[PDB]
Amino acid sequence: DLSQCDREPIHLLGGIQSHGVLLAFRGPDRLLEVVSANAQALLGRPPETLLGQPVGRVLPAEVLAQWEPLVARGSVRVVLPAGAYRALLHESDGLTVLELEPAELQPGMEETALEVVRRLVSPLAGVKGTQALLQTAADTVRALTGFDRVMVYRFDADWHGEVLAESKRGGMDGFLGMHFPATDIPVQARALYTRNPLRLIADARARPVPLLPPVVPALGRPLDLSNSALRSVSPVHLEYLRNMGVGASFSLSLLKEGVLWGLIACHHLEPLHISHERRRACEVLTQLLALQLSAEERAAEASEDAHRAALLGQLATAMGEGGTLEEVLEKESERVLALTGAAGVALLLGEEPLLVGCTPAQDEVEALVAWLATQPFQTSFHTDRLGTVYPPLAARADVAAGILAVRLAPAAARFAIWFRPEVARTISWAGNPRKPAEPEPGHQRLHPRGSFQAWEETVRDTSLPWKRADLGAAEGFRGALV
Amino acid sequence: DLSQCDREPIHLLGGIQSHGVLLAFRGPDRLLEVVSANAQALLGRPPETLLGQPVGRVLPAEVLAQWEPLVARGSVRVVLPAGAYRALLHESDGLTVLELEPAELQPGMEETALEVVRRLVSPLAGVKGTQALLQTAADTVRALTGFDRVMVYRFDADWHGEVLAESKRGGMDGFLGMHFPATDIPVQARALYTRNPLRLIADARARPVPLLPPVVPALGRPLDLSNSALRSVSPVHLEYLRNMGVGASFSLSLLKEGVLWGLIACHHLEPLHISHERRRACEVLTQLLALQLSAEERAAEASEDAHRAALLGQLATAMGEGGTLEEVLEKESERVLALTGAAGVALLLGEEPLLVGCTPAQDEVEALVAWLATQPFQTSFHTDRLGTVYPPLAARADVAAGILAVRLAPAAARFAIWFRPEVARTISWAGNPRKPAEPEPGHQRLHPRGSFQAWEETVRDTSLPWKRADLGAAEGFRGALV
Ligand SMILES: */C=C/C1=C(C)C(=O)N/C1=C\C1=NC(=C\c2[nH]c(/C=C3\NC(=O)C(C=C)=C3C)c(C)c2CCC(=O)O)/C(CCC(=O)O)=C1C
Ligand SMILES: */C=C\C1=C(C)C(=O)N/C1=C\C1=NC(=C\c2[nH]c(/C=C3/NC(=O)C(C=C)=C3C)c(C)c2CCC(=O)O)/C(CCC(=O)O)=C1C
Repeated sequence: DLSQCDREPIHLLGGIQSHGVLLAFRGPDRLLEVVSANAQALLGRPPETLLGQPVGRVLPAEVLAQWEPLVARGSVRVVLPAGAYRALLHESDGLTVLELEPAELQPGMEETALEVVRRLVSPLAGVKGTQALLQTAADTVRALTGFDRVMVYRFDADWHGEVLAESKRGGMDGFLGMHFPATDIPVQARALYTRNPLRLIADARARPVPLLPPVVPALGRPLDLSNSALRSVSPVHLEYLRNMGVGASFSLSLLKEGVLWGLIACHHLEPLHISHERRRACEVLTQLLALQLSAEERAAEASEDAHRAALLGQLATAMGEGGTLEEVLEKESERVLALTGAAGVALLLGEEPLLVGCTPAQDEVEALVAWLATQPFQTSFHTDRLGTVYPPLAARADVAAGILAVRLAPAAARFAIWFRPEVARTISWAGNPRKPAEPEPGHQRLHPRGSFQAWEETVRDTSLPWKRADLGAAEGFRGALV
Repeated sequence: DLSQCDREPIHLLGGIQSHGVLLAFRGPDRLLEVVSANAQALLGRPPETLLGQPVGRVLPAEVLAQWEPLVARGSVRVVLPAGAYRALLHESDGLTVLELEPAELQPGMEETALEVVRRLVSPLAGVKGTQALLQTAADTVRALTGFDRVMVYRFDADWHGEVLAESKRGGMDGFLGMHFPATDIPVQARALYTRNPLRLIADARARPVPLLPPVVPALGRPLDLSNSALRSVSPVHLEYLRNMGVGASFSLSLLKEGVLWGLIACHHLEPLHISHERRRACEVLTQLLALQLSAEERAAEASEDAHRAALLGQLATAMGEGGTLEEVLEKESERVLALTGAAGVALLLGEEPLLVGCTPAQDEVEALVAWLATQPFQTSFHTDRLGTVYPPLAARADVAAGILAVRLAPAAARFAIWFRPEVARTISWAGNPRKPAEPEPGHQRLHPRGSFQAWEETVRDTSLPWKRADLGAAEGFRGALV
């Protein structure tokens, strides 16, 4: 995309993380085709000497007696003299990958997850607010991971992050409310975090351990590690954590009706290894919250719309009552402007501008129309920064930063227009928004930014966002007048 | 009415189930005030030799040592000789209530409950419909308890009950789709379960265990067992049970937005007990269900209404493009019919009615038109049973079985009437509904009924009920008039 950022395929780096071991088999005699460089830490034999040998003459017997449970369910606890190891099974690039990983050792771990579901799942939950919602998910994952600091990290329509809630050990500082550049996580990450919702960086200060061969022969590329648990993340992002003063990361994607609604982030000053099962315990915690977020959002809009229908029905009974239309409007203005939460309205229903409330001048709205009487909007047209779509009213951010316009007739210049003032807004970016990184001599080898302090940009000349419940309300106002 | 199957003080029976012991101390020395009569089993002394004694002597070290956690978290496991029992501590009638009942003895239950959570959360459950969702639940809450049958049991607007999802053994006489009269779960019990969300009947044939003394000295009534888990239930439900040939039942209240939506049943034919832990595990299962529902419910009504105002505005572009109305309403005749999912629409805007579609004749709409304006409604108005209230039409259930009118102004008698024909429905109850219970001669005893075979009734004259979109489509269609 924009950079080489959005180019570096992160799943094809040929590097596992030093806390596990990777074995890759193929065919119907399950010969060994790729193996991680630290095999002998668990095996007792040089990796180089086991390539091209059957499963049965490589995997230790301890693992072999579990081979049937393994191929069945994908995951089984097996004991080697090394302790207890969670072995994972999954398919990749024409092979049956096996990854070995230190098992979980807290027995009542899973009971513990039952309780933090309970806090997160309850009814009368959020009665304090859909932010406590995010506050509790934050605390809950913390109480289950034992991490220093857990944040809930959402994407805006620019794909730029902000931390909506935080939960954090003392001595840890705070990035709550701070915003985060779009390229802090490029696209190839964003879509890979769309299928794979789990990810552990167990030691940002350790050395990614390579496979051997570094390439699948028939493929002349490394094995695809898109499904790997032991995948070593991108070195810049390792260099990024290191800037952050952090030595381990874990995050969980918040899928909500699909799109990444954001993440659940986890930082720990030292390294920490989190079992596969706790890792899964934590997944359901996200899934739940996304489900919690989903039921309250719908609810929130529901009431909003009803509260709007309150007005159209009283506006309506106001009408039909008596007088012409220039009559009820006079008395009705204090709901006419409420239908969309607006500050003034224009009305070109026939006679000269009937201007109500706080509004641009007659000639200015007699101009604004002519131009709006040329653009391709069908029934409704809303925009929250009019100054860049029509600079005639650029300077008038006082009353006409945001406009919402409805077409009260076919090819007719007859409309209504709701104006809305700007609302100043302070975004607290985490590092300089101008430079997300620092590009070396030769635009060649980027390097993440190591200053993560607050910046202070003031948003101006932009109204409040025209909500879902506004568009409905004005469309409703459309079918209401002559 | 208020049958004696409403008055039965269920929380005042005075006894417990045999699988557990109840102790109730009081004051600052916690002297034994009330104690179950099977207390020797777990103590070493006659129940009636322990009344009047401080808590320390009677209760054996095992549970004393763990007093502070039991108090704080409400319960604790406690390995006695008798067995791993799980003590439970609440307050009632001014007395601390200690309940012992035997505790879960299978290691990995919690892991197991976790995995079944991941069966109801899902990337998206109900993808096959709100049906899958329900069944899936009944599947889950059976795969974890082990009961021979589980059913989901929703209460209708009159607190009658119908079964809508059911998991059961092979060769198992199931009750899906069937309806159950509302006295099968009297009022008082629903208040209580509205308080107490879970309950066990481990042995339906077994017989309650006396409490000692019978009435709490200072009350002259027996201890309030409303927050009891060993609470024996009314004997008339136990008969009911054995009538159904069942041996152990278990039920979990389905609370959502504060309206007892229904109950997940459970029924084993040999007597079986589930531990509090395991039961608790099913509380999340029932808690998560309602959450998954509420979100689907809001969703669908959102999908719906948007469609409704889609045509409403399609009904408004109709407006400005034709100086016609009595024609416009006939060119797009059914767009108005299908705001309300209707058959035919009646308008008396002024002169002669504008009957359009399937609808009675002018000479009859006029009849329910005038008497109508003599009603106590104010904007919308509607029934599915036009007869019951308007007998001049109780025979035209073919075109006007339910109506939904809407005033078009304050005074003056102009409205729109949307009509629906009847739809016939054949629901099978479980046994006769006319004789839900059976009394001895003298009318102060009432057993349950002799059988629950499919007694089938066929509903005529009633249409489908007008839903939210219906009344909200119709309300916004009024507005677009005046
Ligand atoms: C009017 C009298 C009653 C009739 C008739 C009747 O059927 N019940 C009447 C009174 C009470 N019912 C109480 C509870 C209750 N009843 C049922 C129904 C069933 N249990 C089953 O096992 C089946 C089998 C398919 C059915 C239909 C239930 C589930 C309950 C709830 C109790 C539980 O969890 O088992 C009741 C109070 C009992 C209490 O004290 O909780 C009364 C007084
Ligand atoms: C073009 C290169 C990049 C620049 C410049 C940059 O700033 N980031 C770049 C690339 C990637 N980021 C990736 C993943 C990723 N980023 C974040 C964002 C964070 N913001 C913060 O404040 C912190 C705090 C320490 C972080 C971590 C996050 C959360 C992730 C996901 C990883 C995780 O485990 O949380 C990636 C993808 C790497 C991969 O191999 O998957 C790239 C390339």
